[PDB]
Amino acid sequence: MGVSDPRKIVFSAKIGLALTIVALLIFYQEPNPDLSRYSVWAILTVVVVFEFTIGATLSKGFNRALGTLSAGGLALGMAELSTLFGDWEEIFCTLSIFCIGFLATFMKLYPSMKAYEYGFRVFLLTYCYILISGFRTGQFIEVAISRFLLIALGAGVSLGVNMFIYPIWAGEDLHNLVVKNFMNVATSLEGCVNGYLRCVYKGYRSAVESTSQEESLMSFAIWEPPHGPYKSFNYPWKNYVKLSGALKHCAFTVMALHGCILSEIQAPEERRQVFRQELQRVGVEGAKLLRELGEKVKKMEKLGPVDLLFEVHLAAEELQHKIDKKSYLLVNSECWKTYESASALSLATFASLLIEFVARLQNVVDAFKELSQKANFKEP
Amino acid sequence: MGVSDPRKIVFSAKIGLALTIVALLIFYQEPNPDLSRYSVWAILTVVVVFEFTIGATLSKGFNRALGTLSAGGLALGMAELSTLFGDWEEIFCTLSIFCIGFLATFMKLYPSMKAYEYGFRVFLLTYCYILISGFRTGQFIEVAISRFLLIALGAGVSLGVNMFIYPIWAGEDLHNLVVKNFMNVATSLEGCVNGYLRCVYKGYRSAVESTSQEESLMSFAIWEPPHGPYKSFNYPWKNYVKLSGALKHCAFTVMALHGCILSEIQAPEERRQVFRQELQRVGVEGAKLLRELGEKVKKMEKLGPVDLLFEVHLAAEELQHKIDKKSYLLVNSECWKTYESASALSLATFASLLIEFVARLQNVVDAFKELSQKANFKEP
Ligand SMILES: CCCCCCCCCCCCCCCCCC(=O)OC[C@H](COP(=O)(O)O)OC(=O)CCCCCCCCCCCCCCCCC
Ligand SMILES: CC(C)CCC[C@@H](C)[C@H]1CC[C@H]2[C@@H]3CC=C4C[C@@H](OC(=O)CCC(=O)O)CC[C@]4(C)[C@H]3CC[C@]12C
Ligand SMILES: CC(C)CCC[C@@H](C)[C@H]1CC[C@H]2[C@@H]3CC=C4C[C@@H](OC(=O)CCC(=O)O)CC[C@]4(C)[C@H]3CC[C@]12C
Ligand SMILES: CC(C)CCC[C@@H](C)[C@H]1CC[C@H]2[C@@H]3CC=C4C[C@@H](OC(=O)CCC(=O)O)CC[C@]4(C)[C@H]3CC[C@]12C
Ligand SMILES: CC(C)CCC[C@@H](C)[C@H]1CC[C@H]2[C@@H]3CC=C4C[C@@H](OC(=O)CCC(=O)O)CC[C@]4(C)[C@H]3CC[C@]12C
Ligand SMILES: CC(C)CCC[C@@H](C)[C@H]1CC[C@H]2[C@@H]3CC=C4C[C@@H](OC(=O)CCC(=O)O)CC[C@]4(C)[C@H]3CC[C@]12C
Ligand SMILES: CC(C)CCC[C@@H](C)[C@H]1CC[C@H]2[C@@H]3CC=C4C[C@@H](OC(=O)CCC(=O)O)CC[C@]4(C)[C@H]3CC[C@]12C
Repeated sequence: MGVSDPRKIVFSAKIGLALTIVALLIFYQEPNPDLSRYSVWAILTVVVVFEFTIGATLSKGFNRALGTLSAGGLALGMAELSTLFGDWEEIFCTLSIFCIGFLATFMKLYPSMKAYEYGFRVFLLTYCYILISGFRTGQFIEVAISRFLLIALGAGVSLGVNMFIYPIWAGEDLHNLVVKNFMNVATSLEGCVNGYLRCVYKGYRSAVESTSQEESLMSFAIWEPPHGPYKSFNYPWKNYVKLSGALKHCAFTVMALHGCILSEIQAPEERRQVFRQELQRVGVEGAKLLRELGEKVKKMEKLGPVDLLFEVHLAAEELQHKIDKKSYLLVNSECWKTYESASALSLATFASLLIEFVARLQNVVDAFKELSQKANFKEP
Repeated sequence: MGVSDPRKIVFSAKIGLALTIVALLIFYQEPNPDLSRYSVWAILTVVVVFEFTIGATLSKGFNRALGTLSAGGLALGMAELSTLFGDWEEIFCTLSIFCIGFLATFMKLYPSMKAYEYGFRVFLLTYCYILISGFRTGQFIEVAISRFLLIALGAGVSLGVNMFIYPIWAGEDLHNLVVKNFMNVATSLEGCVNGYLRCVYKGYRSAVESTSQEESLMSFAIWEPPHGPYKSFNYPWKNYVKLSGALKHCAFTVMALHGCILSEIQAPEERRQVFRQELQRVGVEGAKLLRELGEKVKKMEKLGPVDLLFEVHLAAEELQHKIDKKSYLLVNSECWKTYESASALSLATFASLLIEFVARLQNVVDAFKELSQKANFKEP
């Protein structure tokens, strides 16, 4: 609330500050009777132009400006091509409204068509207003010019109070998310083993749903200038996305491992207490490796001159040896109820899932090496 | 586009129709010079009051009306308690704007606080306008009354053109979604078995993400009157949600089964070709049962006087017998590389997952029976 995210306390304040500034400006002007009654547009612009991050603000401003200008020009021209049709100037002014409304509503229901929705809305609004009002090219331009000088003040105050007072970036957000994802999967892999051997959802149910957010953060960050520890005009951000994509593949195996614990068919504790010492070592080595990788990502450091996938591999090999030398406790070998014979293969399923998780750890290391190459990570 | 969802072609048209009607109305009035320049509010209301479904429209209208009235009253009173503070009437009018902006921004960043965001926005807008304009209780009420009679026309035309011209309901949407979810999981369970035995994502990746949509549809439907095949003042809709919740539990097992096919460690075809005939029967029986349940839900019919969980159970028992009489091909029993010994337990994992899926099918039947009881399904 007040400690989970300090940024939420600075953004709001910024907003308030902007509003105050606008008010002060309107108070500094002389007693103009037409500068005080059109002040609801500056307030609307001030509260509608703010965005959390710099890249999102920049993209929204660019798109909105282009769409507003295009729609305004086309809607001003299409209400002047309509006064020369002749005597068909009262069925056309009734068919056009219907067609424009239909097109505007149609363009909004399809997610694919989302960059051109705003322009269409602006065109619909402007065209309908000009026709129903009774205005003429000369009587509408004066109103536009009169009520656009209180829109540009709000737009430039909102744009001045965001890029120079505690700027908030998106690349840092992506970096923090990646770190928290390595740490969530490391914190869940231990809890699944402990939950199986004792007689774990927040880490595998946050990494798998964090693809759309990563894509949006990357899209926002591609609209930002060089700053701080990120010095370049083409900074590799898809190499950060690829690492999370690789980690999600392992998080799926952790998902299956947790789901094993929630089945109707379960094995007895006395049969699962034979592999406790073998499972614990893998469950600790995997988490250690994941935390080491997360920390290296956080500090922006290249991998050392020592192999990092040795201890987990040795632990997996030992587990495989123990399984091979104890397989008689998993299947019924005297026939070479069904529930009794099916409750013993759960251990085999769990061990196979753990081995699959261990084997899926090379792609993460490969992605990290590639990222460190393209981003110029400092030597250890 | 034009055939995937016919409703998308009727809604838009409705919108256009509403707009046309409004235009016609404004044209029917005499040449009023103040009834034509305030016509951008009726258009804004017309395009802002439309919703796809009836329940969503009703809920939004209720919430917006209450919040608008509350905020308008409080913002009219708080700009009249401010002219009696005395000589501290110019630092208070600067501190209040900042505080109000801070509070409005704070109330928006928290998803929990979402029913009271609109009222706060309205209060902020009204208070800031009254202060910066220079208005008095008597000079603002006249403007409000003048520009609210073109807002109520748009609101009642949008509300009249939606509830009586091709009404669209949400309960039908929930019903169709449930049916398509039973059919997606039935279409994926077959493709996972065929993909494993040959030498399947749309059905298990649509059911698991359809919980928020079901909750929203249920919330919207609780705001609708009796109609058609749904005749009651308290219609059980959470009993429809519970069935999908039960089916998702099995869809997770189908997820694991599909994920088995995408592992680095795979078994040889010659070893997996021994259980083909046993796996095919279960893969067909499960889909048949799921499709039977989906069809019964679609037609609103009670279950017959014959057990529906017999064939799948018999198939699972046969698979368990075959596994018990062929287990020597899964493990190395001569020690009572690691990859060779670990590539043979994949069959055991797949069979265990399939048996778990088969066992998780009683909860779905139980939920369907309960729903048919509370919803009064017709006898077969
Ligand atoms: C923001 C409204 C505050 C409360 C207003 C009191 C109720 C008045 C009744 C009349 C209805 C007018 C308010 C309806 C607003 C439309 C809702 C909406 O879709 O907006 C998105 C968005 C609301 O979406 P939401 O966040 O999901 O609630 O913002 C708005 O509410 C209105 C945004 C318009 C402000 C732009 C003004 C800047 C000057 C130049 C404008 C040129 C473009 C004009 C086209 C703007 C299209 C909106
Ligand atoms: C002609 C150029 C060289 C100088 C002037 C450019 C302006 C015409 C542009 C710059 C930023 C634009 C604004 C960018 C963002 C918005 C908010 C935008 O917000 C919405 O569209 C509603 C909310 C939403 O859609 O999310 C409404 C128009 C507006 C004020 C734009 C109006 C036109 C502005 C002032
Ligand atoms: C309705 C008929 C009779 C007249 C034509 C309707 C126009 C209002 C449409 C047609 C083309 C549209 C434009 C098509 C291309 C663009 C560029 C487009 O580029 C982007 O996508 C910006 C970057 C991004 O955000 O992805 C921004 C909006 C805009 C100007 C659109 C605004 C609305 C326009 C002018
Ligand atoms: C080449 C140019 C023409 C492109 C950019 C034009 C825009 C700046 C236009 C498009 C729509 C115009 C707006 C259209 C509708 C209105 C509302 C209109 O509202 C009223 O009805 C005033 C009277 C009242 O509300 O009582 C006042 C002007 C204004 C804000 C206009 C301001 C200028 C806008 C944003
Ligand atoms: C006093 C009672 C007995 C009769 C009059 C009630 C009206 C004051 C209510 C009924 C419906 C209300 C409208 C309901 C829906 C909207 C759309 C609403 O949309 C938005 O809030 C912007 C878009 C969004 O937030 O999604 C803006 C106010 C408005 C027009 C409301 C204005 C107040 C209205 C007309
Ligand atoms: C800022 C300070 C100095 C003055 C008080 C601010 C008000 C504008 C707040 C305080 C209580 C708020 C109200 C609290 C309770 C409700 C009922 C609330 O009920 C619902 O939740 C409707 C059903 C739903 O959609 O869930 C609808 C909005 C409203 C009137 C809120 C509108 C905004 C209010 C009046
Ligand atoms: C007990 C009552 C007072 C509760 C309901 C009051 C609402 C109907 C009020 C709240 C805010 C009011 C609006 C406040 C701001 C405006 C914009 C204002 O815009 C102008 O600045 C007109 C001149 C111009 O735009 O050039 C015109 C009146 C209007 C729509 C008001 C219409 C009536 C509203 C919606």
